[PDB]
Amino acid sequence: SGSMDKGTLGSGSKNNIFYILLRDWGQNEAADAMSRLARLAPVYLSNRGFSIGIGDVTPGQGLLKAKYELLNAGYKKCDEYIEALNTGKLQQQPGCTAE
Amino acid sequence: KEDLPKVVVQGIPEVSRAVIHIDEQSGKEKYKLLVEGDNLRAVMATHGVKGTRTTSNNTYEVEKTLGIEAARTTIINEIQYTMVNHGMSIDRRHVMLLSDLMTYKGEVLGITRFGLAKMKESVLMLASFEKTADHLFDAAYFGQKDSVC
Amino acid sequence: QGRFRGNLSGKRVDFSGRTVISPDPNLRIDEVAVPVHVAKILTFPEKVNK
Amino acid sequence: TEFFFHTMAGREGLVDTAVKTAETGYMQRRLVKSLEDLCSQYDLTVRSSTGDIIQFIYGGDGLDPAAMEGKDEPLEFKRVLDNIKAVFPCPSEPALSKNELILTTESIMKKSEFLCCQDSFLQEIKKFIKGVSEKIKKTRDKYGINDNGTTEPRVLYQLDRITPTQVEKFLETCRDKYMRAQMEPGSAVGALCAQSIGE
Amino acid sequence: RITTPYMTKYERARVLGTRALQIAMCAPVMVELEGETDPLLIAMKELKARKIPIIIRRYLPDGSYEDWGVDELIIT
Amino acid sequence: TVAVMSYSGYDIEDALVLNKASLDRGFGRCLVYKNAKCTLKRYTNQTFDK
Amino acid sequence: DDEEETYRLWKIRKTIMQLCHDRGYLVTQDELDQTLEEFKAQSGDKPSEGRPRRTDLTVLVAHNDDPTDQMFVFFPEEPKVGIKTIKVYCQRMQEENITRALIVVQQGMTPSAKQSLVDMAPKYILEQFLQQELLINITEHELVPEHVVMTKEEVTELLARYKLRENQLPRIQAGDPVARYFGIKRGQVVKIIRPSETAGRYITYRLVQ
Amino acid sequence: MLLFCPGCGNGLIVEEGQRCHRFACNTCPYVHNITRKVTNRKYPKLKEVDDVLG
Ligand SMILES: [Zn+2]
Repeated sequence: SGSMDKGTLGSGSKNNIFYILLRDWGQNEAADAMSRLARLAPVYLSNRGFSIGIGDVTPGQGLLKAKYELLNAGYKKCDEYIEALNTGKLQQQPGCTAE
Repeated sequence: KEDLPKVVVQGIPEVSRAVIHIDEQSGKEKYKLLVEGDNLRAVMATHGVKGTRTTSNNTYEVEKTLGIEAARTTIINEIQYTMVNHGMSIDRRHVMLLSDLMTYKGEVLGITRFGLAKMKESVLMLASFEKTADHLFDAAYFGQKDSVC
Repeated sequence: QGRFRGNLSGKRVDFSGRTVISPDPNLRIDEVAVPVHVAKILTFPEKVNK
Repeated sequence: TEFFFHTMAGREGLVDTAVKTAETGYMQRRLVKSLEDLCSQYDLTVRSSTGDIIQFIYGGDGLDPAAMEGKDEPLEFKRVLDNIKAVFPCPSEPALSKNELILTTESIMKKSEFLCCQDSFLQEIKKFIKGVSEKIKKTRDKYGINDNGTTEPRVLYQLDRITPTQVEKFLETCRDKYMRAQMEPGSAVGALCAQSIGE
Repeated sequence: RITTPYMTKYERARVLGTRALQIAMCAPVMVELEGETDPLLIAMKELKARKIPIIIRRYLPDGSYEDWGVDELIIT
Repeated sequence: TVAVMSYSGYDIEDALVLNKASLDRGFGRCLVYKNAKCTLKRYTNQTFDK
Repeated sequence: DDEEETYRLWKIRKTIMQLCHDRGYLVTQDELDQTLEEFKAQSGDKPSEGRPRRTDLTVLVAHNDDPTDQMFVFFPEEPKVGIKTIKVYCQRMQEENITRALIVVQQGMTPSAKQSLVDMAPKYILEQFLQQELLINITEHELVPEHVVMTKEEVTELLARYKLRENQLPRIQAGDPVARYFGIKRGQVVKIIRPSETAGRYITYRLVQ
Repeated sequence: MLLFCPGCGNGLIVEEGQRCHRFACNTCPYVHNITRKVTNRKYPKLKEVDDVLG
């Protein structure tokens, strides 16, 4: 079960399959497994095809709508805070000044 | 009028700013004192402070106050904390060996040219590291024989 | 560039080369490719035995 | 304006990395020149070049940081037990109860090859064995499993199945790993520490 | 008899290097190599066969010494 | 005509794969021109390099 | 005043009792666990409390080594102790036939007085201690591990087991806080027990030098 | 405060004469006796109550 990723095949931290192989069955088995992976993954990747295009990063209509709403809300809240600080008294957080 | 307003009436002269930090653990909210000073002895001697659980960042003060073992422990803890702040981890044995090499003569000696000459003795190594001519002439004057260890 | 740092601790040696690297997954992790041109120059002294 | 601010941030990061390169280079040079004298002797005592002892035992226990399987721990008992159970499944042997597991563990640990091992590792092994035995006891009390081995549903024994062969294999593997993960005399432990603190 | 019975990687490397040098200097082979033109490969074969006539002389910091045979030590 | 994709795993880290036929048909052809200068000067005495 | 001064005096007395117990002198459990109520019953006001005489201790004796050996403790009232006070304490110890003495100063010791105390006499061993330091026990600190001064037999066993010399052990200065707390001299060895992250303990040794 | 002599303009210091304290200059015989009370407040900024952090 599960899909391989950096957490299991990467050089991040423990729990790596190659690390377990090295610590259980010696160095030669781990080296052979790494060689087999390096020789197999490229062939399958090239036979399947993996590319990136402008359509893979272009935004959607709902995404643009949500971004617009969030920007409007943020600008409104920032203007409210600026007004409260300039004209009036603003809630000062502990350990820091109003600015 | 110039020097009177800057006279200390209460508190430790070395302490400059003490703040009340709060830990909001779900079990209970506790308070502690964070002092930006260089005097641990006075902070521990002050009333109401649990001197048994007082830590400091200045290794020299920790050494002069609680001893060389306390200095070693503080160095280890500080190095570990500084290394963990950046998300990278190191085996505690490395920092333990570093602290022991720094505090095996009873005094916290730095890794600079002033703290390395007191620990090491190889004239060739001391000359190759820094102060080549000075160390070479000092060794020539003292007639110190350097081994090949 | 002194005698202690420039000629004793770090010094230049022979039988060595410097070249640009390129990827090649068809080789083992413990193997490295060497070009024929650099191989014909870098020699190894082997003793004649039985 | 956004592009200009992004370029400002990029140049800030670039100059930060540029300063960091030289700063860490100098720090690593100093640390290595300072720690290049220590080495691990055969009597398990780290000593300097002049013969003075810096540590009576490296790290207090004497384990190799490079061979550390767990998070600053020698072995991961749970992972090792799972691997042993998966590698050596004995279908022709019955399961063990809490008392039987404790008895076989105490009988196997009292051998000669386990005397030279450190006491802390043996105590950790005992603690893990007690924990797994308590887990097995709780499982059997929940599912009415009898220690006599005459329960009609044999699938209940597959919840927490352990055999003396697997127990012995686990103990031997743990002992071998703990013996092989020790500090090998002659290693430039000081230089290794300097490099691992510099990088 | 007090040191570790396992043969360290440093001892492995030094013994293999010494044996390879001896073989390159026309030393007798005790494994009947089969077309191995590499002294280091021959030394590795001799190590795996446990037939290297070399005895490690482990010195303690105080000055004492102890002899350990290659066939007596444990390899990995 | 570049195609963004992984092919043969020879483009792991920033590397790229070129076409043999494209390189043969003149793509990427470069010319390196170097200069070698020599001087034949007359010295103080009535003699010259020849 | 009259509330924090008495508390400081009680805490210093308790710290001195703990130090004597750690060194091995004879001290009863009642003196060890002395509460502020009992300290008040003894003296509840600053002017009523006697620093130079009412606080002195003379019953401290090494019951483990020899009951004849006696150790004294002085609590000077003046902030800075002078040569006259040092000589008064010296002649008092001479009259009482006492060799080991401690001096709990209030603010500090002048340089001349420090030099005099250092070069008083090989047999009269006087140790200075500041109240600012004694207000907190160094042994009870979490960072300070457990230290135990080993005997000559234990040192010989360690040296025979490790095939070492005295100069080869890690050095610890005599002016160390823990060194002055334990009253260890040049040549002695202290075993230190560091509690590791696990339930184990790392045993190390340090030679006073 | 800082006072100056109307005659020359140099700084005036407070001294004690034969009858009462007076302001006087160090470069001329000009003086000025004190009749009533004179004060110079500065109102130093007090230390605010540093609240808890967290
Ligand atoms: Zn004037």
